[PDB]
Amino acid sequence: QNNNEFKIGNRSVGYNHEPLIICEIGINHEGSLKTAFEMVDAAYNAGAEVVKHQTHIVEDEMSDEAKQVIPGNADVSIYEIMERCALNEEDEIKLKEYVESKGMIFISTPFSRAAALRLQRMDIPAYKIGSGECNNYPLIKLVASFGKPIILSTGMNSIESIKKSVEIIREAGVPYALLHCTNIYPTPYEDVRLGGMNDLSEAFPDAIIGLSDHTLDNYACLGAVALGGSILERHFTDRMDRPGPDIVCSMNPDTFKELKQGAHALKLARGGKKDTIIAGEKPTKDFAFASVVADKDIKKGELLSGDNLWVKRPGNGDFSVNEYETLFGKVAACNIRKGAQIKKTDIE
Amino acid sequence: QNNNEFKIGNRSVGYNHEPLIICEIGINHEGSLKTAFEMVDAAYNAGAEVVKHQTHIVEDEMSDEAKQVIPGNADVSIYEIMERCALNEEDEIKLKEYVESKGMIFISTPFSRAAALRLQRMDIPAYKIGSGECNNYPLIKLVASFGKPIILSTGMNSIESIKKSVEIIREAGVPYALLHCTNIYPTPYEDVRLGGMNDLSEAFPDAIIGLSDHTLDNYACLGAVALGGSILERHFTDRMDRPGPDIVCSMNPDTFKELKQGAHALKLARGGKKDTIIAGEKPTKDFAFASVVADKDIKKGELLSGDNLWVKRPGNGDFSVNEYETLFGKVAACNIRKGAQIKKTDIE
Ligand SMILES: CC(O)N[C@H](CO)[C@@H](O)[C@H](O)[C@H](O)CO
Ligand SMILES: CC(O)N[C@H](CO)[C@@H](O)[C@H](O)[C@H](O)CO
Ligand SMILES: [Mn+2]
Ligand SMILES: [Mn+2]
Repeated sequence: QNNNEFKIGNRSVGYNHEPLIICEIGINHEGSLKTAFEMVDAAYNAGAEVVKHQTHIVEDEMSDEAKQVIPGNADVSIYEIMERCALNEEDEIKLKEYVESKGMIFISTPFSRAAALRLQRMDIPAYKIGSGECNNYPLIKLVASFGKPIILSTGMNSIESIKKSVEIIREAGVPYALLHCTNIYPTPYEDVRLGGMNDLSEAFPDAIIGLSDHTLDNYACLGAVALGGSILERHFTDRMDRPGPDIVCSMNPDTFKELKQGAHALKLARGGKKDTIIAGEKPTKDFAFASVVADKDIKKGELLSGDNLWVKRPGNGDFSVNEYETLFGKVAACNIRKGAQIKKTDIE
Repeated sequence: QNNNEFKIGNRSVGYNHEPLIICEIGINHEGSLKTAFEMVDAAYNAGAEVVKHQTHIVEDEMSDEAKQVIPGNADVSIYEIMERCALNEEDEIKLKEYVESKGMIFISTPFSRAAALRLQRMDIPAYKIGSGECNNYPLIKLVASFGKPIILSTGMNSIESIKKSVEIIREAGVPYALLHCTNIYPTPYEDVRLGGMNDLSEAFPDAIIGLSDHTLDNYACLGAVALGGSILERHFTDRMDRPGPDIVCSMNPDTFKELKQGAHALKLARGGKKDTIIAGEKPTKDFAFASVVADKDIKKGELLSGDNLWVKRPGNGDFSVNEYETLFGKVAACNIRKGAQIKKTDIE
């Protein structure tokens, strides 16, 4: 589809590269470092390349009004939830160090100016901007000036709305990705709309395309890889028993491995062209294709026709079924036995 | 993508319909009715809708030359293999009756004129033409005149080659499907080229598009459903222990069920548009979107600016982050407390 690409550290991302799966524990650790470390351990052992976090600083990402609003996947204010799961600066710094001590790449999502500045201090290789901030241009402008590539989720936003952010990013001069997404926890299959990825790619030809997902399984993501997605994001947990509003739609070690295996197979199987000639098929063609044979005994001098000629496998005869009709009207240069392939020496 | 459709009995096929999985036991029964019945039983219990067979009549589908050619997935002549697995007419008639006694649809693939005529006598609802016969125009012409819809595999053939057959089909006036395919048993992921489906759909806009597959698993087919495939074909067996050249790439009860479940999820998740508004996302938008707040204490009379104004969740403030800049230069109609959302009554 395209050859757009950029790097997240030493990891190349793009259509012509192995798709990247981002394991986001997000707020899954419920504010506990011990839990966060156990989830990072699971991610490592499962074979994860990237672990994404969520950088929350309650007072800077939301005003008092947030103490009165409830998210769709919970029964208490988003403020209460965030004040409960948020890791302070020192703890998040240890989390990043720990992820990296496991040989994995650490990136996070800022939801405020203060968070962006903290992550800049930490010098992460790339910045993820959540669908909720996709239309938060002043914040996008700040992040873009950091000079690192941006992975922008586009849920809850139209192409035109997204256009403004992409313009700010290009202005900044940093490479970027666009992840189609639907922000319902969990998300039903009917709301996914994989076609949205093509809408994004056609609208922004220089963008790396992927999918951020919240369904209950891997189907959406596998479908995204088949469509050309280069980046895949699903929340992640060490085990599905855990409490938390995003746990239900999270993938675990076993499911991650399945997504990774399926992503590899689909990276290989996708795209290509119908007319491409595949050498491996030759022995099949040589026996399956039909050649022109005699449908009846034909005496020398008699005319060949669609009545005394037919076609049968294999494809080694002097005349291929594609040439069947060109033989009509020709003259038998000798007696032709029924069932025999028609050879060049059989006609005048 | 399109609304093309047609029926195989009472089963509607097309992009806007549940994708159809064709379980082809083909030659998997190794010529044994008992084995064929056991495989049909497995297909039934697994939840299969269609069972496809292969109608072989050795003397009519191939000349003596075939006794000297070996297929890629075997070590004996294709003639020997077919003479070994071929079911005579009476037995195949019992097979069709048995499939139907299980409430499933029976269709088959003819490889000769005699086979086509036998299946016409049996009055099957639709005809499958294998990739090997995709370029066998005289045979396609015969089948098309039967007045039933055609499912045409297109492996080993270019778009131009396929063009001739599609023309013959349209001429005949029957609806048809085009299954992208690669004929190597088994087929590696890299040879699949799912993009071939789009090449087929763009070249033949009135065709129902699907995929016939020979890889070792469901990934290719699941990818095809994500791309818009309406028909999926994989060889089928009751168990992977069975002997036979096509067994290795066949799906079994458990894998069929997986393909069927994944096909359903992907039918729901595919297509759609990026700009489509999803009601379920509203509660997320209401809390995640940012509103303009005061970044500092602003005294009445003072001018609002990008220095004393900022943005924070939630999205219920009088001014959305999208309107952030329009507030620049405005005059505070009263003292504005730091951290408070900017309201319409705060400016002159
Ligand atoms: C919109 C947003 O910030 N979503 C994030 C990332 O997907 C979620 O983790 C929410 O913070 C969470 O669902 C709130 O309960
Ligand atoms: C080309 C062809 O006829 N292929 C059929 C259907 O895919 C196969 O079943 C072969 O008859 C088989 O692989 C021969 O060994
Ligand atoms: Mn998410
Ligand atoms: Mn096949």
